[PDB]
Amino acid sequence: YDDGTINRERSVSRLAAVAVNYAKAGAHCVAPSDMIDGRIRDIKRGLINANLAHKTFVLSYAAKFSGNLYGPFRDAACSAPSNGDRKCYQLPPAGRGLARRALERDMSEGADGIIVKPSTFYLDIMRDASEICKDLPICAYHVSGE
Amino acid sequence: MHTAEFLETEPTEISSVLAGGYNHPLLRQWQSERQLTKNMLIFPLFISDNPDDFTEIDSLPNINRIGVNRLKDYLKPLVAKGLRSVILFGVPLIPGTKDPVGTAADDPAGPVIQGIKFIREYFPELYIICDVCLCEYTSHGHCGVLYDDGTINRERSVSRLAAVAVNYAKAGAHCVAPSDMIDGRIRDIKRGLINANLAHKTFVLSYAAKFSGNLYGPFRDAACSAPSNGDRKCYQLPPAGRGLARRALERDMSEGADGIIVKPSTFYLDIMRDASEICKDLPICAYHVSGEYAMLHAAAEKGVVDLKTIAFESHQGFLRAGARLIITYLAPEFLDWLDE
Amino acid sequence: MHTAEFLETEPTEISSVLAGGYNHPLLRQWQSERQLTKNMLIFPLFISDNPDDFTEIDSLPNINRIGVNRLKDYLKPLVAKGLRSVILFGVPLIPGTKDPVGTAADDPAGPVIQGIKFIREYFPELYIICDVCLCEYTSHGHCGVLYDDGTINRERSVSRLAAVAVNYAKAGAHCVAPSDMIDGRIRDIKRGLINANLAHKTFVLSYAAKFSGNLYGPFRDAACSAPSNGDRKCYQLPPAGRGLARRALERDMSEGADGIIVKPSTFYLDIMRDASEICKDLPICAYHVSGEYAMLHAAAEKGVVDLKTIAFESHQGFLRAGARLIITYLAPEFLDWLDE
Amino acid sequence: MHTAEFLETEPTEISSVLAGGYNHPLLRQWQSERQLTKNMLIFPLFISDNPDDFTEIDSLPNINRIGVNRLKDYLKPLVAKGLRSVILFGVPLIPGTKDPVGTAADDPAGPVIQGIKFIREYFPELYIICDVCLCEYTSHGHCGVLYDDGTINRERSVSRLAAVAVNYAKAGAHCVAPSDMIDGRIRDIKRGLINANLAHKTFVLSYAAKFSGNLYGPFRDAACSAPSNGDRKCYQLPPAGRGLARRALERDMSEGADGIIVKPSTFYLDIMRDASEICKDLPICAYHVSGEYAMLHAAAEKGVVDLKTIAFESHQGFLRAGARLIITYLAPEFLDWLDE
Ligand SMILES: *[C@H](CCC(=O)O)CC[C@H](*)CCC(=O)O
Ligand SMILES: *[C@H](CCC(=O)O)CC[C@H](*)CCC(=O)O
Ligand SMILES: *[C@H](CCC(=O)O)CC[C@H](*)CCC(=O)O
Ligand SMILES: *[C@H](CCC(=O)O)CC[C@H](*)CCC(=O)O
Ligand SMILES: [Zn+2]
Ligand SMILES: [Zn+2]
Ligand SMILES: [Zn+2]
Repeated sequence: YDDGTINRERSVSRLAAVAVNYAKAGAHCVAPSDMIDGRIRDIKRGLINANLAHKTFVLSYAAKFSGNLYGPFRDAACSAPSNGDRKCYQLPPAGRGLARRALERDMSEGADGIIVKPSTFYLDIMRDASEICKDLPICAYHVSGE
Repeated sequence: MHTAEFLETEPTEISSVLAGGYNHPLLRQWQSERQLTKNMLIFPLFISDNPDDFTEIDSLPNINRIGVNRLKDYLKPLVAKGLRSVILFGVPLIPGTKDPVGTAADDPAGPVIQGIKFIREYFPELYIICDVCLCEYTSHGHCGVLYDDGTINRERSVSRLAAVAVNYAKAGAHCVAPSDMIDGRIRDIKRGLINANLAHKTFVLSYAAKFSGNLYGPFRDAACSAPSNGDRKCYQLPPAGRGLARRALERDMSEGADGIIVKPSTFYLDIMRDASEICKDLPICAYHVSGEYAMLHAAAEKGVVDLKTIAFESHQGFLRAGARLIITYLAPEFLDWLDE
Repeated sequence: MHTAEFLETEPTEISSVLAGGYNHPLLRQWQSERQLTKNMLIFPLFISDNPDDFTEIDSLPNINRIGVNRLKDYLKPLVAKGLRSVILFGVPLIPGTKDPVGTAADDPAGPVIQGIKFIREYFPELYIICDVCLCEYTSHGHCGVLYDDGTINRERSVSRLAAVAVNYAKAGAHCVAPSDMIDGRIRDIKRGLINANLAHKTFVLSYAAKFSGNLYGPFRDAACSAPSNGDRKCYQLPPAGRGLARRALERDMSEGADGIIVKPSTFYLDIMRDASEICKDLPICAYHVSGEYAMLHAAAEKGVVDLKTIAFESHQGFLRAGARLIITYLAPEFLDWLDE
Repeated sequence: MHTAEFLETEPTEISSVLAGGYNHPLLRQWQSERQLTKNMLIFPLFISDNPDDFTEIDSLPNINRIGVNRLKDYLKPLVAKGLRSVILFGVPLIPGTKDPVGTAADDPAGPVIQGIKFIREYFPELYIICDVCLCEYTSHGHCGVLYDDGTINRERSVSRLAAVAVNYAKAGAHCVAPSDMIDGRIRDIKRGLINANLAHKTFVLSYAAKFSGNLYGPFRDAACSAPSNGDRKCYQLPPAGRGLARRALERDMSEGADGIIVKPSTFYLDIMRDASEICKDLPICAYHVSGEYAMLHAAAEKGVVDLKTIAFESHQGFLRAGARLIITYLAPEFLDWLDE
């Protein structure tokens, strides 16, 4: 938005296109790492409309936490925010209840698998995920900081 | 021209929308199942049998071997800043003291019982926890009494351990924390306290889920307790052993534990979560071990993380995972930090 | 003309769409709750009291009666290929050896204890499991000691069984697996190991859910253990007995089992699933029995199935159902197969 | 002398004692969660478009391709013996009939709809189930309509499938059983029946948990439906896919299934158990597939098992695992067997 806050609808519209476009290019799996509300639904609908949903694994970063452990990644992918931080979309580290809800949401919206990130420092969320998302593959992201 | 494609999407579902819950720093606080307070912190002390000792270990700030004449200067400002509890470890450095059955463990002239009397005298409001084990006191460095083949003698070990724990309580410890991981030791320590008319006064804080691993290096240097031959893999739990941890938690609660410790902490947060279910009616305590503590210092010096920042992240993680208490070498820092 | 009718349908619901999860062979691997590794495999050995024995049974490749001087040539390439564990069954063929109380079961000159010493000597890294029962050693062929009326004497049986199991452990077995299904035998074997100062060294792997049925034919031929009069229906569980299986699982865990075996396997996969809940904190082991093994060979020769293919399908099914270990006569094949 | 050692043991614990529950053959019946009755049995029929056909397949007794003028002689004694239900599969052998969209699937002159009318006329008490899929009717042998790249076209497939299922119901089938495993097909078939004013008359029995594997050989020979290019691994579930099975079960129930089929049976008994929880309010049906059926025959000819005996063991296992219905090629045998 002009105020520097995230535009949900515009964002998920853009994100869904990028994900379809990668699949169209030949990616087997898309892993949305944006943490923007409802993006998995729009990406799944996008793949369905593209006749690609039966070919494309959606691996959501459903439980993705804000924190101090992404330093080196940011250096390698040169993606640091210019103004401010990710605290209003990445989950707050103490936010267990929000993680649990984000896990239920992303599975409900079409995720075939889920990523918990960071890993070691969020092992309890992995355990929470292993219950909520028991019928789905869970993937741990050992982040650059870890 | 490659241009920015935007897909046509449907109206927002209310079920998708989480953002209203954490858009402001006060809400990110509100989202915690429990807040970090000063009285949750337990600080380990290593007492030397040299009363004038103040030896720094591995260049870490909050791991020193301290003798009793040095304890009052050291604790005064800590207690000043709201420190509520300590966990004592003994380091008898005098030669000929260690033997195969850990005789010095409950030596009334030993640093643990000397420290207990010092602290009950000079800091009567401090809550005293003593570690209960034999590894700091056996010549072989193992947590129990051994068979001739070097394996652990269960019955002989728990018999010895139960005496040490009663003897600390008799000396004035408020809490005993058996760290030996020897099968059934909590039952024998509880029965021991009951027979001593001390069970109604003594909190038993079991190290119920205590894992073998690579994270105890610095501790071993400070308490000089490394095993002499082999390792702890047949009594400390194997890191992949979730099922064994769950059973050890049910066991220790059944045998009388008033509280449980999960150790190490960060690397075993999922066991904390498992403990928060099995042991839901008991206090859970996280032990931020010396390896975890020095790992954060190492990372912060190399510029990978910010020490205060990752310290808060790690310690909030304990609370997120179910712990309501924390043993940590960073207690002096948090007694300042939680002020601001 | 009859033409192809197509109904008008609504847009796809996201909830309907599962296909994104298994459209590629790596994903069909990802979908497994656990993968098949070499160290999960346990291979049965039938040791003969004739030290030069190498007798093939029922024309099956991986059921031979083998004497001790023949064991090293036989195990060497198996261990070569990563075999980690064996389960010993004794077959005393010398006349006058069998009697009504199974005296030869723990004969130090018997093939089980001879095999244990051979293997601890020549293959010190192999994990040794011994079957614990009397059927291979009684003249009447029953798993326990009998009353004069031919029915099982519980107390006399478990007393005998507990000694055999301690005696195998004393000889060097790492694990005992009581297959007798006689009420309360695990309690008595555990107490026996405890009294022998061996319980901290010996894994008790109970055949807790062991069913009577039609699938043990070939085994009986190889271990020569068929009952002489009647059958096992009053101690082995009745195939329809789900409630009794569930109770036998709770019982054996309560009495000290460190692990449990469900047997047979394929035909009792639902009991494996039941076990994975009741015994969630313990290793579950599937026994692919001789009847199940020869059934697959029979089917594959008649062209109904592909042996390697249905072998992988059946053994993945064990893991799907909750097992993390497998006793199987197809272990030599999987030690090659899991390479490719 | 080696003598028979007996350990000293404690008095029997009541908790150990299970034997009082199954010491008599009537009690071993009592222990079943449900008994095997005739009306639980569903027998598959393969109808040929040659009305005088009676072709035996793979030398198995209860897999024949039968034409309609031969059906009354064949069903009469079966129905005589209490057969309550049949599941129809069509085998159009006339050339030029198969095409890429399965047009002949609902051909009113086709063997399924001819068989439905024959049976409603001549056996008005028989409960008729028809398999709903396109594999027996497509030139390419796949269960759905394909994209030019040979992959399944979901929307086109479920549109076609829903019509076939309505058309069978319109013809007089009491039940449709979609075996296609194509995402969301049950929703579209249910909506189709609703729009046809037939949903209150038609049981939808989904093959919800239907696995890819090695056990469909003989069926493929009898219904001549083998895929021409490749296999069914991207729509049939992968054998290790427990999580996908559980989700497919929840999905199909949510989309309108009145009952569910788990297939194959013996090799997927744990999924039956999973289904008995998820789908506890619905009938569960086990499909003893042609591969499983011929495997038992193969084993019984080689002398590994007794056919009647392992047949009862396997079919009781279905019921033990949660099934209250069974599709089985052994129905003619059980209609005699359950008499004695
Ligand atoms: C998530 C966003 C990361 C971030 O920089 O906020 C996608 C990549 C995560 C890996 C991070 C790492 O390896 O540190
Ligand atoms: C448990 C035994 C530790 C060991 O060295 O095995 C009691 C003390 C644990 C704290 C260890 C640490 O701070 O690293
Ligand atoms: C259990 C008793 C078997 C029996 O013959 O009753 C111990 C061995 C089981 C393996 C049986 C097999 O492989 O068929
Ligand atoms: C499901 C599809 C079977 C297949 O050939 O893929 C419908 C019929 C199942 C019965 C198969 C059998 O009896 O082997
Ligand atoms: Zn210790
Ligand atoms: Zn036996
Ligand atoms: Zn089909």
